[PDB]
Amino acid sequence: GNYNYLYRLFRKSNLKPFERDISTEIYQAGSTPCNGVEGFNCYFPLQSYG
Amino acid sequence: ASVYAWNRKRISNCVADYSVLYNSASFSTFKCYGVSPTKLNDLCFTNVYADSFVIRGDEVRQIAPGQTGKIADYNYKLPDDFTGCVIAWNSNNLDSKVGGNYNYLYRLFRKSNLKPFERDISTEIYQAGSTPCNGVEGFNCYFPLQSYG
Amino acid sequence: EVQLVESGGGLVQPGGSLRLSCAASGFTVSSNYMSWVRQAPGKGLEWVSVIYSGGSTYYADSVKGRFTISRHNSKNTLYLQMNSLRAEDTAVYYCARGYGDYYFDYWGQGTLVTVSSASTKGPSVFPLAPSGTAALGCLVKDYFPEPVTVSWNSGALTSGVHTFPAVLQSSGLYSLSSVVTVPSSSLGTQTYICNVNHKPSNTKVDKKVEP
Amino acid sequence: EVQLVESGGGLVQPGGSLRLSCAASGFTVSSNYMSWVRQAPGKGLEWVSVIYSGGSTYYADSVKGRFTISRHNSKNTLYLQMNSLRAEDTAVYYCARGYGDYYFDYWGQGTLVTVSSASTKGPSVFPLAPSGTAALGCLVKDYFPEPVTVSWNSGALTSGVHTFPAVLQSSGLYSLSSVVTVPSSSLGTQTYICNVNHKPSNTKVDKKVEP
Amino acid sequence: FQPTYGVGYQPYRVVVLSFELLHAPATVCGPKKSTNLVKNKCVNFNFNGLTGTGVLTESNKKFLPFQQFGRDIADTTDAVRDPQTLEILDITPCSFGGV
Amino acid sequence: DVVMTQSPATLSLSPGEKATLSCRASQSVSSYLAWYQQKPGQPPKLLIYWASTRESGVPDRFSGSGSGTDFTLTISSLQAEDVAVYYCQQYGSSPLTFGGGTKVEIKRTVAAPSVFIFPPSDEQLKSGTASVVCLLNNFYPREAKVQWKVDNALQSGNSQESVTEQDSKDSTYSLSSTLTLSKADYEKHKVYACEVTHQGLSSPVTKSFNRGE
Amino acid sequence: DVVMTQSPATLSLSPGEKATLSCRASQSVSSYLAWYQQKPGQPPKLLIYWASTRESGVPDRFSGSGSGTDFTLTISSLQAEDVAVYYCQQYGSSPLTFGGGTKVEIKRTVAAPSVFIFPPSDEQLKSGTASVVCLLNNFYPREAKVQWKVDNALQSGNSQESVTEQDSKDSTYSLSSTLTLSKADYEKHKVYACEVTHQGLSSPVTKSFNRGE
Ligand SMILES: *[C@@H]1O[C@H](CO)[C@@H](O)[C@H](O)[C@H]1NC(C)=O
Repeated sequence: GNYNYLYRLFRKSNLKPFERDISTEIYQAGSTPCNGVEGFNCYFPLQSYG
Repeated sequence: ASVYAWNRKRISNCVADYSVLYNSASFSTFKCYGVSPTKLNDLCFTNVYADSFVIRGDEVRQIAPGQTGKIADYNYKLPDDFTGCVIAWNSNNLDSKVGGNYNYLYRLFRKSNLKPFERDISTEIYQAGSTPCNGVEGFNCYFPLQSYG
Repeated sequence: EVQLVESGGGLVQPGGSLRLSCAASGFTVSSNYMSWVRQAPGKGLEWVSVIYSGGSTYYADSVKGRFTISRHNSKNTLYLQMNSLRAEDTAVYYCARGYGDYYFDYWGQGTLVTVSSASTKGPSVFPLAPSGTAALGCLVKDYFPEPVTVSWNSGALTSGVHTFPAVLQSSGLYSLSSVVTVPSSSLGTQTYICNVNHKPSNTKVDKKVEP
Repeated sequence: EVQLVESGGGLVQPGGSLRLSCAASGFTVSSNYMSWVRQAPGKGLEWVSVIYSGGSTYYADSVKGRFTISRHNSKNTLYLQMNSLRAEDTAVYYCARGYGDYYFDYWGQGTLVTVSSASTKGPSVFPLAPSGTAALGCLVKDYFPEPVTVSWNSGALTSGVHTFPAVLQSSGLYSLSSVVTVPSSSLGTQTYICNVNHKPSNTKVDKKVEP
Repeated sequence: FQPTYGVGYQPYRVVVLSFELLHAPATVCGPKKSTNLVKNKCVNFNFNGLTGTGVLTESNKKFLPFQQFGRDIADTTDAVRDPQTLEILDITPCSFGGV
Repeated sequence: DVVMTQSPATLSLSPGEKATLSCRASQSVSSYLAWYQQKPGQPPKLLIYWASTRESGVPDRFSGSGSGTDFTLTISSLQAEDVAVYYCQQYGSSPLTFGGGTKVEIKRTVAAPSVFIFPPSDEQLKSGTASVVCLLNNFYPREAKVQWKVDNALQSGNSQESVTEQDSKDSTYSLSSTLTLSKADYEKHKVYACEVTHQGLSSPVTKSFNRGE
Repeated sequence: DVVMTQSPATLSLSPGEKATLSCRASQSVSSYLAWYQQKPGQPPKLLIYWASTRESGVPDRFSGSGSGTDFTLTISSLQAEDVAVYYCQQYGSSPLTFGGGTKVEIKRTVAAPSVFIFPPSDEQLKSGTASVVCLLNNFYPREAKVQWKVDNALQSGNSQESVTEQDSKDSTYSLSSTLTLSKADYEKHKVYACEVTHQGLSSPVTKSFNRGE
C-alpha cells in the first residue's frame, strides 16, 4: 500500500477556484470543540489513498 | 433483541431530529457510510429502518459494508451500497448478569451466508455430517445458536 | 468414523508451490468449519488458516497473501494452496474440523512440508551385527528429507521395536537407528528384516539383519 | 518405421497430476490426428481423447474437464496432462495415430497409470530350488505397483520362459513366478540368473538360481 | 449416401444466408406493404417515403413520367403520383376554420 | 451413445477352421467400422477398416462383411498365432466406442501337464513366510484342479493360482499355484504334496517333497 | 495478539498423583479456552472445551477450572499413558493462539540400562564411512553419560546421541549413540569400547569389541 498520496476529506467550507489548502488542523465534525487535540468526532483532515 | 432475531422498527410518517443522537455522549461508535452525519437534518428520506440487536464488543467492526465474520455472514448482513448509520454503545451495565445472561444468542452454523437485510430465526438442527440426522440432536447434529455468556 | 487424511506434503524449493489435500470421512467439508494448523519441528502448534461453513476464509498474519484455503464440494475434499514459501514454513500441517473455529475435536494425521534448496536423496541402510536376550537393528543414514518409516517383518512385529528420532548431521543429512530386543530362543532361528520406507524419494529397502 | 513411445506413467495418488509423453518417429504429430485410448486391466478399450490435425481437442464424457491433450510441434511430441484423478482411471494408455479420428493403424506400446493411495514398494526375489528336463525359476513377491519385468541371462534366453501374470494378494501386493524349463545336460554346467527389474521403484536384482 | 441410412447419416442440404451491410446504398429489402387507396377523406398518406396528412383527390395536372411529387410556390407537396396506378392526386389540407 | 455388442465372448475352434465373429451396433453406423487385434501384453493391431478394406500387411485370411447394425469378421483359416482379443470399433457416431472383445482360442490336441513342485527357499523361510509353488507346464485344456496336501490336510482356499495366456507357438497353457504359510505354521508338518487332476491324465499326479531334505 | 503462557515447561510426577497445569492469558479471554493432548508422533486430541466441559471419549480424570486470565487443567490420577504435550488454546480473541506446551513425565522406579554395542557393517566400510552404535535399552532416568573409548582415546564430540520419548507401557527410555569415522581412520585401532554411567549402575558399564573378530 502506497500512502504517500493524501486527500483532504474534511473542510469547513468549499474552496475557491485554484485555491490550495495545506493546513492540517484537527477538524471538528461534531458539537464539542477539538482544541487542537484529536478525540470523539475530531479527525485529521487528510486521509491517504491505499 | 438478539442478533439472530434482530428487531426492526419502520420509522415513517414523522420528523426525525438526528442531531440529538449525533450529539449524545453515550455512543461509542457512530459511523454513517452513505451520508454525511451533519447533513441528516436536511435530507428527506421515504422511510427509515431501525435494526436493533446486542452483540459482543469485538463484533462491532463486522457491522459495516463489505465486512465478513460470524455476524456479517450468519446473523446480520449489510449491503455493499449501504446508506445509513451504524450506532453502537456499551451496555455492560444492562445486558450483563453475575450468574450469566444467556438470553442473547447468535447463529454459529449456516449452510450459506445471509443476503443483505435478511433475517433467519429458524432454530432447526444443523446437519453437519449429512447422515440421516432425523431431527434429533447429537453427534454431527449441532444446535445452530450459541449463547453469549 | 470421522477420519481426516492429509496428502501432498513433500520437499519444495524456497519460492515454490505446493497443494495440500485433506480427504474427509464421516462428515461433509462443504458444511463444516475446517482449519489448517501447523507445528514446527520441536516447537508448538500454530494456526494457519480457517474456512467457515458458509465459505469465508481467514489466514494468520505470517501466511496472509501467500496461502489459500479452499474446498471442493462434490468429492468431500479440503485443499490448501501454498505459494512463495519461505524458510520458516517447514512444518507438519494438520486439517482439523472445528466447532465454529473455536475448538478442534477431530484432527487429521498430518503431512510434513519441507522448504529447502537441498536435493532429495535416497537413504543407505546398514545392518547392525548382533552379538537371555539380544538387540539387533538397522541404521538408516544419509537421506533427505524427513521422514523415514521403519517397520519390522512387514509390520508383524511391533513389540520391542525402538525407532529412534533422526538426528541432523553436520553434513545436513539425517540418520536414525531402529532396534529390536529378541530373546535367544528365536535369535539364531529367525531373520529379522527392517522395512525402511522413504516416501519422498519413493524407496523401500527390506534389509535383513543376520548373526 | 512408424514408432510411438509412451513415457511418464507410474503410481499416483487420487487427486494427483500426471503428464504422459508420447514421442513419435516416422511422422510429424503437428500434422496428424492423435488419440489417447485407455484399457482398464481385464476390461476393454476406452477412447479418452483426440487432437486433430488443425489443433482441435476432444475428450470423452468421463474425462472431460480434467484431462488435457496437447502436442509440441518443434520436437514431434504428444502430451496428455492428467488432473484430479479418480479411482477408475487406473489403466493402460496408448497414443495412436488415426486416419481423421476414424481408425488407428499405428498404436504406441502403452504406459500404465495406477491411481491408489498405496506406496511404491520394491519386490523381494526368491529362488525356486530345482529337483530329462527340470524347471527352475524365481518368485517375485510383495511389490507395488505393476509391472515387474523378468528377463533371463541378460535377455539371451527367451525360449521356455514362462512369466506368469501377477495375482493380487489379500494384503494388496502382487506376486508373480517366472520359470524356465532346461534340460539336465546344461543344468549343472550353466549358471542361470533372473534379471528382475522394477522401474517404478527403481530396483534391479540379478538373482542366480542354482541347484 | 444410401437411402437405407438412419437420421444423422442422411444427406442434408444447407443454405447459409449472410446478410452483410457495407456503407454502399442498400438494395436488398423486404416486401413493401401496401393498402387500398381511400380518397376524399383526411388520411395519413405515406407515398414512397413522403409522409403527411391530407385529403387525396383526383387531379387534372398531367405529370411527366419521371416526376412523382408536386410542389407549389411555398415548396409544400400538394400533388403526388400513386405508385400502384399511375394517377395524379392533389393533396389538400384537412379543413381548418375559425370558430 | 452407441453400445457395441460382440458375440461370442469366447470362441474356441480347432486350427484350419473358419471363424465368424459378430458385432452389433445399437444404431445404424453404416460402414463406419474398424476391427483390431490385441495380443496378450501387446498393443492392438488394426486388421480391417471401413468394414471391408484390409489394412496393408494383414494376411488375406482376414475378411469382413456387414453393414448398418450387423457386421462379421471372418478368419478363413485359423492358425496358431491368432490367439488374441478382437475388437470392433464404430466411428460414425460422435463418441468412438469399442466393443466388449472376443477371445479366440485354438483347440489343439490334448496334452498332459508336466508337474513340478518348488519348496520355499531358505532365504524366504527365515522371514516368516513360506510359499510352495506347484507348476503345471504345457497342458491343454485350461481346466485343471490343484489340491494341496499337508500330510493329508483338507486345504481350502489357502492358495492362489495364476494361469498364463495360451501360447502362440504350441497352444498350451501353464499354471502356477502358490501356497502361503507362516514359519511356525509351516514347520509343524514334514511332507508337502501337490495333487493335480486334468483331463489328459488317467490318475491325479502327486508330486511331494520332505521338509527335512 | 494474546500471548499464552503455560507453566511448568516440564512436569515430572509419580503415577497416581494429581497434576495441575496452569495457563495464563495476556488479556482476559473469559471461559474461551480449550485443552489439547498431543502424543509423540500423533495428532493432538481435544480434552476439554469451554474451560470446563469434557470432550466425549475423554476419561473422567481430566478436569478444568479457571476464568479470565488464569486457568488450570487437573489430572486427578496420573497413569502411564499420559506422557504427552498438553496445550492450552484461547479462542475468544480474533487470532487463535496456542500455548507453549507442557511435557508431562511419569516418574517410575529406577531401571538400569541394557547395553549393546554394534560394530560397523562391512557393507558400510566399503563406502568410506564407519558407524559404531551404542544402544542403551529400557532405563530411567533420562540422565546418562556415554563416553567412547578407542584404545583409551579422549573422544570429544565426535558422536551423535538420539533418545526416544518416554514409553507409555513401562516409562523407560532408550538411547543410541552413533560414532562416525573414516575407513582409513577407523582401521588404525583394534578395540572399540562404549562406557556408560547411569544412576542405576554402581560401576560404569564398559561394552567393547575387537576389530579382528
Ligand atoms: C401494378 O399492378 C397493376 C395491376 O396488377 C397494374 O395495372 C399496374 O400497371 C402495375 N404497375 C406497375 C408499375 O407495374
